[PDB]
Amino acid sequence: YQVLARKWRPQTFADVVGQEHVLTALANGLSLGRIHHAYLFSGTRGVGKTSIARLLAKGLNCETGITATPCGVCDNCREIEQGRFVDLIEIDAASRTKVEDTRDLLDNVQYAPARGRFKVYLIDEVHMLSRHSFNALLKTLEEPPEHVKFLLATTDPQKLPVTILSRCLQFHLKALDVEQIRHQLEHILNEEHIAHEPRALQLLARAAEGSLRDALSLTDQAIASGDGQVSTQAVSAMLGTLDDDQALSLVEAMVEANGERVMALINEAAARGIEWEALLVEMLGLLHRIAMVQLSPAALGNDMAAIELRMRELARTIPPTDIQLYYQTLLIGRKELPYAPDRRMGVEMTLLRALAFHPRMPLPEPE
Amino acid sequence: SYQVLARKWRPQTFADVVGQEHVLTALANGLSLGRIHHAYLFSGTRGVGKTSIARLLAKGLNCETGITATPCGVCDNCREIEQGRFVDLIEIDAASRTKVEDTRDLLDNVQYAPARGRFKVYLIDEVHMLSRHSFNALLKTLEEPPEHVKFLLATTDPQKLPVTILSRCLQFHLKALDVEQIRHQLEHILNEEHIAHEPRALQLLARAAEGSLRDALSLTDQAIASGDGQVSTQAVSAMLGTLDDDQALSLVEAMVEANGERVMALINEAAARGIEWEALLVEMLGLLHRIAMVQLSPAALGNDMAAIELRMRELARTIPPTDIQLYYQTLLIGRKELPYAPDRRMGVEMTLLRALAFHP
Amino acid sequence: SYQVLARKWRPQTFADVVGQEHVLTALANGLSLGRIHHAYLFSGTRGVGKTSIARLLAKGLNCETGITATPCGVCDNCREIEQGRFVDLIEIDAASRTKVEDTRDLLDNVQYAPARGRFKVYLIDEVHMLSRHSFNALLKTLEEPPEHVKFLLATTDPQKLPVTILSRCLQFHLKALDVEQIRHQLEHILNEEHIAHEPRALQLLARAAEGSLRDALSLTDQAIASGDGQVSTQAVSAMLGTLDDDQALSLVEAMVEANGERVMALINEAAARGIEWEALLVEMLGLLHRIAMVQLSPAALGNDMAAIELRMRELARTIPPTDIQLYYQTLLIGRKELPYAPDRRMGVEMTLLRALAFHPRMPL
Amino acid sequence: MIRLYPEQLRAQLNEGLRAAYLLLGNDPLLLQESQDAVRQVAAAQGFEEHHTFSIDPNTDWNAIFSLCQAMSLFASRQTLLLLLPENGPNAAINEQLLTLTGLLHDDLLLIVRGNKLSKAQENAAWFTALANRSVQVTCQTPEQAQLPRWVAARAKQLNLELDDAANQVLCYCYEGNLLALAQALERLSLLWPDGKLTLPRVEQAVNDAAHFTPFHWVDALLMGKSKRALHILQQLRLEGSEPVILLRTLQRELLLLVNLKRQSAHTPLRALFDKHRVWQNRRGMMGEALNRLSQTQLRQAVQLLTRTELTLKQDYGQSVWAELEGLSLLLCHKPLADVFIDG
Amino acid sequence: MRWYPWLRPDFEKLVASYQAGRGHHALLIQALPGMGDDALIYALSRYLLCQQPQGHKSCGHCRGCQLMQAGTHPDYYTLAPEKGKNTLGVDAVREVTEKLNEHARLGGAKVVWVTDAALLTDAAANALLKTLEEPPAETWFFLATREPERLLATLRSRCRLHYLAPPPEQYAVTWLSREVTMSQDALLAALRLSAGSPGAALALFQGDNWQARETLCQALAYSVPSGDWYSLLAALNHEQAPARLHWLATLLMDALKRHHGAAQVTNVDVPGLVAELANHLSPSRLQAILGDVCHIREQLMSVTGINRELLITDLLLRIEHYLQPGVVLPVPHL
DNA sequence: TTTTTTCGATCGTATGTTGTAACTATCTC
DNA sequence: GAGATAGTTACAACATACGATCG
Ligand SMILES: Nc1ncnc2c1ncn2[C@@H]1O[C@H](COP(=O)(O)OP(=O)(O)O)[C@@H](O)[C@H]1O
Ligand SMILES: Nc1ncnc2c1ncn2[C@@H]1O[C@H](COP(=O)(O)OP(=O)(O)O)[C@@H](O)[C@H]1O
Ligand SMILES: Nc1ncnc2c1ncn2[C@@H]1O[C@H](COP(=O)(O)OP(=O)(O)O)[C@@H](O)[C@H]1O
Ligand code: ALF
Ligand code: ALF
Ligand code: ALF
Ligand SMILES: [Mg+2]
Ligand SMILES: [Mg+2]
Ligand SMILES: [Mg+2]
Ligand SMILES: [Zn+2]
Ligand SMILES: [Zn+2]
Ligand SMILES: [Zn+2]
Ligand SMILES: [Zn+2]
Repeated sequence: YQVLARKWRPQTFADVVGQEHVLTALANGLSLGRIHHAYLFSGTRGVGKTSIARLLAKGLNCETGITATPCGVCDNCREIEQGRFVDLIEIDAASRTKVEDTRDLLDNVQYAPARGRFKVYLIDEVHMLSRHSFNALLKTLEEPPEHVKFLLATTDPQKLPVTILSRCLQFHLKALDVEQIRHQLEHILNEEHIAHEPRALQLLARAAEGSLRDALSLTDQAIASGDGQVSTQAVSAMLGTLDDDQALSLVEAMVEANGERVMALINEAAARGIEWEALLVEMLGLLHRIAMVQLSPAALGNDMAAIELRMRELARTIPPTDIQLYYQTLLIGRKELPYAPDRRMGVEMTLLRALAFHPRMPLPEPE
Repeated sequence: SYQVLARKWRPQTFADVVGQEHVLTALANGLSLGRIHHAYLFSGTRGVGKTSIARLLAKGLNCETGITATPCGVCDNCREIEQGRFVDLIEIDAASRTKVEDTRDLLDNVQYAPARGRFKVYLIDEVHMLSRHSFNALLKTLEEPPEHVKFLLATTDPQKLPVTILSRCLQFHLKALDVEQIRHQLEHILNEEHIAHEPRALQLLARAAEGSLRDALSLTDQAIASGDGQVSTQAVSAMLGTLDDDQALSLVEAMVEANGERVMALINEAAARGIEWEALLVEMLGLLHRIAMVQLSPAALGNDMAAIELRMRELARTIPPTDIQLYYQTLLIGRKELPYAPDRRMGVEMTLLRALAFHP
Repeated sequence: SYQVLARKWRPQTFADVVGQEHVLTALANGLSLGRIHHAYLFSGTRGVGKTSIARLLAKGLNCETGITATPCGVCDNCREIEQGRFVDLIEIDAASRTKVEDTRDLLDNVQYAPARGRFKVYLIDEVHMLSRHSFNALLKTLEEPPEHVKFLLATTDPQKLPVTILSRCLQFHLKALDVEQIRHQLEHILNEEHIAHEPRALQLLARAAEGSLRDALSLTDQAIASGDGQVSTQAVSAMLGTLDDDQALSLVEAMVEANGERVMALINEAAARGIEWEALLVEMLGLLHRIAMVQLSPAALGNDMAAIELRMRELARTIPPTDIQLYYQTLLIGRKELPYAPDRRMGVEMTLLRALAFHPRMPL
Repeated sequence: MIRLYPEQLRAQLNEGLRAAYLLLGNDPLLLQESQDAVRQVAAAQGFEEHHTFSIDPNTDWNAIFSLCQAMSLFASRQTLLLLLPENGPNAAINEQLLTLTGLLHDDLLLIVRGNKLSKAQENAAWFTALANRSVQVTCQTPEQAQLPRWVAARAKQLNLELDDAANQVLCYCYEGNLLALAQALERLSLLWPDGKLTLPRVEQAVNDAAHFTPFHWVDALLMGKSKRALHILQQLRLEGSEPVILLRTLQRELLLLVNLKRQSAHTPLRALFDKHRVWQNRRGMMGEALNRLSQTQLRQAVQLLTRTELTLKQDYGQSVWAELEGLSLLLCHKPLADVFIDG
Repeated sequence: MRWYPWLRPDFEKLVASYQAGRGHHALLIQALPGMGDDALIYALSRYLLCQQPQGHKSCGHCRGCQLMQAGTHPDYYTLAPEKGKNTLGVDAVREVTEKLNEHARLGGAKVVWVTDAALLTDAAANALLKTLEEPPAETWFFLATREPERLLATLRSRCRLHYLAPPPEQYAVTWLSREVTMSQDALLAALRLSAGSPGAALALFQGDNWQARETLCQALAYSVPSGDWYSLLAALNHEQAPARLHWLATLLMDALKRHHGAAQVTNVDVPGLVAELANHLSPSRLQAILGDVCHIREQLMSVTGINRELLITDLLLRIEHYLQPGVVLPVPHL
């Protein structure tokens, strides 16, 4: 019913995935009692800037006291969770970018908080404010009243004036890795009582880059496609990703310089109807991974372990020059793909070109 | 008054659409299971049915009977949505409402409850044309909309949208329609319209469609208009300038032999007869690809081409594959730059002159 | 609570100000000799002490003992000015009040004699944000100023003011605080606060401050929070690494010395935060071009790259020009081919590998 | 109309007071000094009322006309000051000024400030109406050649001693900005009561605040001074000048040089200069340029300039300044290996 | 807006559909300049806006005909660039779209004519899509362009294409000889330079462009032997630079074809110049110069605000450099 | 004795002029 | 002394000029 992204917003510092340094710094500051009056949060999309800001607000305004572990059960915590807390003024800077709104906001900063011990202004998308709006906040931000705190969040910090940056403590959130995303997805699905498979979760984690919101959106889409289940076949169909085995077999056939096998593989792919641009992209990715393995033994990731040994074999046999030649040929073929009579025709011509200029076994020369 | 085939035959039910099986299955499963998201994005090529599917989803959401994947099509809400005058379905043309002021005004009214339907649906078309300020203003409300509003987005250039917008919505990609599907749809439409047709004309129209059904319908309408109300092979061939005879084979043979006089004479004759140069280039590219394919394996030659086998095999045996690749590259370059030349004939002549130099 | 270091350590005396001798000495001599101008303007970078010096001058002007460069700090006027309750000192935030109507009421108070001070001081800060009508009103006021009023102006963008305003006031330009003075001030503050520290941490913080004392104090507060009440070399180094955003120069240095492991580590670190790969390639190309220009002539490098001047000079002195040209051409080809690569990260990695180990073959 | 320099303005005022004074130039310091002297003399004569207005499209000329027409009960002998736009007066401003000059009275003293007027601006009805009863003071900032003499004289009149090195440092740091230089001299006098200004003393209280124009950059390129050209380019970038203006200014001289180099193979340079309308003073520098750049050069420069223009126009790139620096080094005799020229 | 004879057939077809009601609401005419597509569109508009049509032609006396003659018909809209500008902005498209919503003043059909669809900006083209897809009842759109491939694909897919074929060469030559007096070779060369479209050759002859072409030919004849291609600057630096660049490219192509051996050449009235060009230049240099000329012409026509003199000077210096031995020549690439 | 610039589309701030609504003072019964 | 009319003040809308950012 409820969207996973909205349902599973962290409500305690223990629920946050990663961002260890920021959480440790905030906890130490709250425990020691050294609390600033201007915090800036930076990072890529969907990493938890707003979540951490709301958790900090809960910690500041909790009824028990200023603590790094909010209870989560008192009236203030519940109201902050529901977004109905009077003393947490949340401003959408993307919508109110005019200096008149900023002046109206600043004209009422000296009034005491209604119920809480602090008045917390959480300005989101602050990078969209106008220059006059930025310059109007300098003095108030530098020397706010005792009972006023400012929290700022943005994804484009470099657009802020240096004067604004000099007045606040900066925390840069980092993109999450595959392991953390996969673990979070496993936990969420287990709590939701939904069947899943390890390979599907690995594919979803790799396809989400380093954003948890993207991972949750992809999980919802897969659940919808899979009809209440997350299956490897359903996720593979949704993402339009072909089996690495077929791409590796095609690369090996191209290297061996046997046209019959390449044509048979192309016919087999056409029987299913494999997307051809995706096939070229997969082959380019495999060649790039082989080159990286040649550069450094540890370049190869864990997700390719199922074929890792095979990859290593190529890294031990193919000279780097041949790898570069194949990569360049496939890149040019992709570049010229749109103007070919047909995508299948273009891919076949690219493969024939690669075979013709094979470093070791070119096609026979006519008499 | 009179409505063209594209407007008349807009699908009104999930079963009336062609292809896009995965999107329909996902939407049906989501509606049945009760898991309904608040932000849908549709991406794909042109004329694939993004707006049609968006309107079908909007109709299904607000149907009086209930939230179902098979709208009745007879209640007041369905009829009003079909007529495009439903109060709770607000359609925005982002191509002409790019101003941030319009976006702010639209967002200021989301707090009002829907008039008649159970949801207030916003259908933003051509959303890729909005300004950066509009996207940033949308972000906050798009993340956590009220419980009584839905957002449907349709675009053809998803790359231009910021990653923040893409992260907040479920994305559905629509594949380009296959030739067989387009041909079947055209045949069904013509049969329903009681218009005579031939299989070859339908095949040619489907091939010229290039994965777009709107383009196929436009070409069919043009052929009907220019063919005294009848679709015939000759009329479609004349409209599309099909090469028919083996002019391309002779031209490529002359190019390979490096005989400039013959090539220029053939080009002059073609210009006098008034053929389409793009079709000539495409046919030459196809012939070169076939010749390259035959060299790898003799059996690769198609059986449908059992009229010029001797010449094709002679070319395959006599010409090394590298020269074939060079000619293919040259013809591709010529095709790319054809519209930018002062004249089509001038561009073709430039391409052929450049190709003639690849001979010792 | 403990307050904030920036707010707690406001310079309350001319002796507490760090550096800026060329301004303080001139002001003291002018006050001693009675040579006081009608309008003063202060310019400089962020967090260099413009407002602090303006407030100190205002306090010195209206002290009970007399016009002196060393305010007593004990009379009622000094305490009121320090607490911001002095009636004859009017502080105007021009950024918040820009319209002519707001400025007119404030400027119309010059027709009343001072209440309890020799001079009526107006301290207008962020004055570059005023509108044209406000500037006209200010100019009209400054044309015929009463003998018992003084105007103090502070801004970071003096070029925005009209030339007419500039020509009627004496301008003082403040300089960067330099590494040594910042380090000494930080050490003094920490010693007064009873906070454990190490020399290396102080040196790193001073170097990262980049000529601003407020930035240094903010970084010190952040480090204290991270270190759990202590300043240590490891904690400060980790904090700076978290905020480090100069991967382009590090990548160039690693590539030039053929160190693949460092290149891969830098790529991973860059990917950890949200960065645009094409932007990274553009930055690397710009750095290589600047190095080539510096090799052509030492004057090519200006004051805009003072932060990384030493590294750029070392790279220019060490690397032969031919290697720089080869790397520049390789990066140009990489940028050209980036759109068609399987992925942006993969394209960048392939281009860096080609620069590290491979050499293109040119026609003929 | 009388023509004068700032030094003779006080002598003219002592001789007598005219009806209208025109202050035209690009130097704020000299304009301010002339205005102050004129207003002091007028106040001595009995002008205790002053009004100032800014000329712009949104200007209330009715107030000015009412001020001119109306009398005063006791406070007579009015003074009016006008500030012309930076671009200069237009047809509407021309007719407004003509009307104002029509309503002129002996008790009204008119002063006008603005940039130097061109021939088209000079040939105006209002300008000619004041010809018989006006004095124009020309306030132009001295060039680098005459700057050190001005600095020495200004220091002398303030009872200060400047060394040659200190004078050179002051000229270098405050070139084209006389207001900043005068304020620097005042601050130095405040710092050192004895008045002894040595090189180490001045070096401590001086900052770089020079002002330049594209013509200075082009002249530096023609002379061949890489350091000066780079410094001027950096200052222009800091100011925020439009790159296209620099591109056009360089293009004119570069094309002229290319044509002269091509056609000088079988023709004396003097005839070419006469035919191309080259100013006599510039003919020197141009000559040495033709003795420093070969035909192989001036083609790579043109190619780089065209590439920079294309990048600025169609690609909307941000690396225009780097290409400008490269071209500046190219014009000076430097290797410039041509990998950056794409040649 | 002359009505050429060869427009008689096509019109008789199109209007016929409008008589039967089987008319597409968006018609895109592909025709070379000087083919008279504007006259055809005007005739169709006059037919549509006539309150009392008779046969295939307007009555000429009804109120609609009088308003069209006076040029103040409320229901007739034209989208053309401003006098000083060169592109059609989005504000005009938006205003026309908003005005189309309300009912017609005379209670009839509404006609909108786009003078040239190739001049539409990206924003205007995108804004026009929604209106063009589902226009209100009794609304007709007419668009004209030279190369449909240059238009937006989405915009193109919403229109019905009609192509005007130039008449046969002999008929065009006879018509031109009837219209103007000139030698047969000159008429044939002018016709071929205009891609076989009559009227464009008439435009060349009626103006002073022929003298400019002769001057360019003389300058090139002087330059080719000596090798001083810079002197051509004066003959090329003009507001009509693209046409002269096209003429130069045509001359180079004719010389190259003559070298390869051919019976037909575009420039039939100047055998000597093409012979000299073929004799004094190698095929590779000719191809390189032709490619550079075409690229520079495209850049001049495309980029906005580009400086003409700098580009032409750079092109001439580059050609002179290419003429030197041992210089690598450009190769076409994606 | 002069030589000074790319264009289109979108967003934000400040000032001047004209029109409408609400409240108060004055006029008439 | 009350109701109606005329006059004054405050707020909103429209039009013009100037400055800044991104493609
Ligand atoms: N560190 C994290 N731990 C747990 N969930 C996270 C984290 N970061 C993001 N999420 C998930 O992503 C969703 C959106 O995060 P959001 O608050 O938008 O972050 P940002 O403000 O950086 O975009 C949340 O509902 C949350 O479930
Ligand atoms: N999947 C489909 N099934 C049936 N008809 C289609 C389909 N896609 C497109 N069409 C036809 O093309 C026309 C335009 O489609 P449209 O809704 O504009 O798609 P898009 O929004 O992708 O351009 C419709 O009137 C319809 O007849
Ligand atoms: N020269 C200085 N000496 C001592 N402290 C300084 C100096 N300059 C800045 N600071 C510190 O920086 C903080 C902010 O300075 P601020 O008054 O904002 O300068 P500015 O007005 O230039 O921004 C002050 O609290 C002060 O402690
Ligand atoms: F809400 Al975000 F990046 F999408 F902070
Ligand atoms: F291509 Al469309 F609406 F016409 F997406
Ligand atoms: F207050 Al400041 F520079 F930030 F003077
Ligand atoms: Mg957020
Ligand atoms: Mg659509
Ligand atoms: Mg300050
Ligand atoms: Zn609590
Ligand atoms: Zn229904
Ligand atoms: Zn005191
Ligand atoms: Zn009629």
